[PDB]
Amino acid sequence: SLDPEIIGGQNNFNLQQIFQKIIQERGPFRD
Amino acid sequence: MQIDTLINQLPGISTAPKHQLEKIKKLQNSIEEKQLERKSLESENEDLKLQLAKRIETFGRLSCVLFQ
Amino acid sequence: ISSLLKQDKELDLQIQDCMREMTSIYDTHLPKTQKVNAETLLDYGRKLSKFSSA
Amino acid sequence: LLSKVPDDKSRFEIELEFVQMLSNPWYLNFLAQHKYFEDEAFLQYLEYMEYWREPEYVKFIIYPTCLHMLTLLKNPQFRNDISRADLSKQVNDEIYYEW
Repeated sequence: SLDPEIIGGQNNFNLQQIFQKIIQERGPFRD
Repeated sequence: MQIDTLINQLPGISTAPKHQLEKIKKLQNSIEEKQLERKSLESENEDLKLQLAKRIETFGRLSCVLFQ
Repeated sequence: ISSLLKQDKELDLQIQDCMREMTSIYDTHLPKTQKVNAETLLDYGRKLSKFSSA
Repeated sequence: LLSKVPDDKSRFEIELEFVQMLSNPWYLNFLAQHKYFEDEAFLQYLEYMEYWREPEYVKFIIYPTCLHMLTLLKNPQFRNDISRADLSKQVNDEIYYEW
């Protein structure tokens, strides 16, 4: 039949992007 | 000749998938319960990590100030 | 003075080592930036098999 | 404001094929040259293309790239650089190598 199987791309193998995101989400860093 | 020898290399298998399917279901259940165990022990892990991290932070600021 | 300076350097290295080991044990990681039914999976993969293959 | 003239079945055949087009990088480059990315309607239609990631629907899509391509195109600076020919060749070459 059809049973749900759980697999999460375990075969396949950054803070600058984090910074840019937070920069757009709360504007300046200082606050 | 190569095709022949490869045909010999060929292992006979049941066209029926019941044995394989059952194996499959066993593995899925198995990884499910192992994943639950991992989750419990992982929450306890991160809590522990927070605790030790606080003690660390106390140490660092205290040490710096006192020696300097 | 030279002996006593050597003593200070050694003590500095001892505090080094202790902080190093605490921070190693607490490995610091950044935070991390559906289930599947096998039938629809297998059919999709076999479709894709001709097209991702040379 | 011309009255819409669409077909039901036909536009999901078509939207499938359009997603496929999005897989092609050269089509993205031409698309950018034609300044289709200037139109907001286009970008809303892109989000409408998000329906194609759903399992029953994605089960139909042939070229996986498009999906990736779509997430790539959500950055506008990327749109102006797929206007560029150099980057276009970079993208094509990147697939060609994965392939």
